[PDB]
Amino acid sequence: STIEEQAKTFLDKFNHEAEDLFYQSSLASWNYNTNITEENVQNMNNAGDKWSAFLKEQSTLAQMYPLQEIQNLTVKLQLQALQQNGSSVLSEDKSKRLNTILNTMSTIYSTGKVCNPDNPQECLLLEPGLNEIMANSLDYNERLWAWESWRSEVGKQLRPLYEEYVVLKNEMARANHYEDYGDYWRGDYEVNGVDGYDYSRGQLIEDVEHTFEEIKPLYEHLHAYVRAKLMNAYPSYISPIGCLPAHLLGDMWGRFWTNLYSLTVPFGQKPNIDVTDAMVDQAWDAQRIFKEAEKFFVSVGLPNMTQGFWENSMLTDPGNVQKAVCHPTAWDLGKGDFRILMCTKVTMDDFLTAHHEMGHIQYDMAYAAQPFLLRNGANEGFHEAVGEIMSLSAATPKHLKSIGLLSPDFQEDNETEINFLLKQALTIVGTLPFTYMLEKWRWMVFKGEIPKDQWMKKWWEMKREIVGVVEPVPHDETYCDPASLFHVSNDYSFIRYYTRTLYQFQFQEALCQAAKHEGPLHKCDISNSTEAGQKLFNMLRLGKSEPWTLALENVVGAKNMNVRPLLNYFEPLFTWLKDQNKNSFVGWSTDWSPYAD
Amino acid sequence: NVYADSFVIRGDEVRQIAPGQTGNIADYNYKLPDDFTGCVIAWNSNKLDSKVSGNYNYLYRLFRKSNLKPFERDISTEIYQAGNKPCNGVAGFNCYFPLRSYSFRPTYGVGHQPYRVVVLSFELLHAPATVCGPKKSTNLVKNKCVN
Ligand SMILES: *[C@@H]1O[C@H](CO)[C@@H](O[C@@H]2O[C@H](CO)[C@@H](O)[C@H](O)[C@H]2NC(C)=O)[C@H](O)[C@H]1NC(C)=O
Ligand SMILES: *[C@@H]1O[C@H](CO)[C@@H](O)[C@H](O)[C@H]1NC(C)=O
Ligand SMILES: *[C@@H]1O[C@H](CO)[C@@H](O)[C@H](O)[C@H]1NC(C)=O
Ligand SMILES: *[C@@H]1O[C@H](CO)[C@@H](O)[C@H](O)[C@H]1NC(C)=O
Repeated sequence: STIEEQAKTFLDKFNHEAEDLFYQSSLASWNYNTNITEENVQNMNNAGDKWSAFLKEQSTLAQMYPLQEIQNLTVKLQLQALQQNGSSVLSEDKSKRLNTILNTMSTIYSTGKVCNPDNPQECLLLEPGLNEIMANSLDYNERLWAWESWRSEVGKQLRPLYEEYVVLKNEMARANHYEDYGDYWRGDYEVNGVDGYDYSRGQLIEDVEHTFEEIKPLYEHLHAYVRAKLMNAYPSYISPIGCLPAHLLGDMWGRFWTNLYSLTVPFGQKPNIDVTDAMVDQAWDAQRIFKEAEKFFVSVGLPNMTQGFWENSMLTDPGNVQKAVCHPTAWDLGKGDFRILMCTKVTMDDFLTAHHEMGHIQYDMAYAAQPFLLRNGANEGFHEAVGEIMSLSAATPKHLKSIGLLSPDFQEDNETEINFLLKQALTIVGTLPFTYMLEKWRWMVFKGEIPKDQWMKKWWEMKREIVGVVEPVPHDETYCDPASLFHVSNDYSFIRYYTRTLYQFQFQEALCQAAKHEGPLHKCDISNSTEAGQKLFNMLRLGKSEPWTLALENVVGAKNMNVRPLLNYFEPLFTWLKDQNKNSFVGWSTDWSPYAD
Repeated sequence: NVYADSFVIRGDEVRQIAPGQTGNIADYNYKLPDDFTGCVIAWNSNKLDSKVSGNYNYLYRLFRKSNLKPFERDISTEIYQAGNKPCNGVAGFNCYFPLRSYSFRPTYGVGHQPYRVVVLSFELLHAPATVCGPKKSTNLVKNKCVN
């Protein structure tokens, strides 16, 4: 007579019928990803249509009774993650219009191509055509040429499609009772019902600002050191009180600053030593890399890896008889099948990303006892966050000595660590204010406190003050720039690649201090250390049947994000950079467009 | 008496058949009591009982009203009733089907490979024992005082 009873039976059949169909879809897509045939394409599409029609039927069955009479939250979380409908309650014309907008926005960006200055024969697509001239070159003029040629082409044509996109997505969002579709994007962080662990969708946003406000000065003590080191690089285009021109960061639209390292290397004849040639010299192989990667997880004391993983995975390209996709991916097929897809060469970087993907594999092994609806990370950012820390442990020099890949007589001093911290800080630091800025822009545009006649102004109205970047060529309302980025057009949320960073620098703070390390956090590792693996595996085994804040308190004993260990990870860089920036000015003036030059 | 019961289960469920255990199999499929009289035997059979297109031969009951009395076969597969309403054969919602199938494939992990299980439940009766053990010996000598 109750309500929880029928929900229990419905879930008990739904899990059994969902894991089977998901195995059908996953094995189809894996067999396509190994071997490119159109037969695999049409079988994969039939599998996806079967699996999507099943989810459609169960979801439209599920809404006959509300969530409100479930007091065993394991069931209510499942029916809450099930019962949303979306475009099924929307009408027949608007869904086709929306899918047409999505297909057109994806195909203009993905298959787009801009030509030279008068040649049809040598025209540049995005990857790897347009990217190399902005990736490693020195002429200011052709970098400005490409930087204008991409956006002036693509964004102006994506602009009215984006207007139709936002006006339909807002009505769709209010059709699912999340006013401001950004609130629908924040709903995955919503935690309710568990007292002392509660959350809100409105409580999130200011927390991002209240985590940004301590990151600020270090960044400028980075940024001036960047900017003054572009004095000897581009010796006309520097305002020592000013922002940065956005086609000089050694790449595309301002996300990763690695390519400046060859210019901004502090110490000349003291190299950051890569050990790829060491594996080359004393007779290695691709298999030995993943054997040692398993040997790392023995050293922390975790479960080992199944024989069915070593049987049918792919850790070597097939030469040339077949054509194979090698984008390195950790594939959980479901039903106790885990594989790793990679075209590994003898490289230290493949060693590092082998650990980075094997961390994903261990995370998939850990929660394989949950209902099928609850098998993921506890929030969206945990999975890559737990994937990252094995690379930070494996890049350590003493870890390379203990595995025979570094001669155990070798010494390490401060200039090596400063070079290493700089080549890490070009990766980690630079992504955060840009990610915050772009997510803030899209949140505001979805909020509708910025109408259509300020968009391409307000972007730069943030881009000078928060990121420290001035555009080099004037933009009007013909354009649309936030659409020159891949995750914008493909309708991907961008927030997670911020929060990931904060999460990872809690985890190395909490695990690796428990293994009783001496000295800084940047020389820390979990090796021959069982309590670290126990403290980790008590979090990885949970799943997402709990609030993510409880899963965070399981490790660190806090409920929030603290950038302060990010301070502690970057200490010697900062305390040497202060004596660097003793002969400059820090910060930026914001006037300085180089057409008021 | 000898009773040889037999079936094939998943790998991970092989611990649900013992004195005491409960769950899916012991409650709805094969009840073994907590003080039974025999031994339980199993061995892994994934190389034989599966093939690359799957194998949907082995079935199991996933729905019942109550538990089983120990050693009680049931085969009746009429449509289950969950809600409070008539069913009269017709279904779709709160009338589900109590028999599910298996999907063994030879790419799976150990926790899903089909294990073969045989149950030997044996005891005496006051009838003469039609099942003894082994005897043994060595050789036969002659012309010697022996036991
Ligand atoms: C890519 O895979 C497909 C199927 O896995 C291969 O195509 C056929 O596979 C069947 C097996 O069911 C073989 O009997 C046929 O001989 C295969 N076709 C051909 C033309 O050989 C296909 O061979 C694979 N690609 C390559 C390059 O081997
Ligand atoms: C309901 O909660 C109890 C403990 O709170 C747990 O034993 C049980 O497994 C839960 N129900 C389901 C279907 O998981
Ligand atoms: C795991 O595998 C390693 C070899 O890679 C071995 O040394 C270790 O004993 C194994 N541990 C377990 C529990 O299997
Ligand atoms: C590097 O370490 C040596 C050894 O203590 C020290 O003398 C030197 O000043 C250090 N250099 C820097 C730049 O910190």
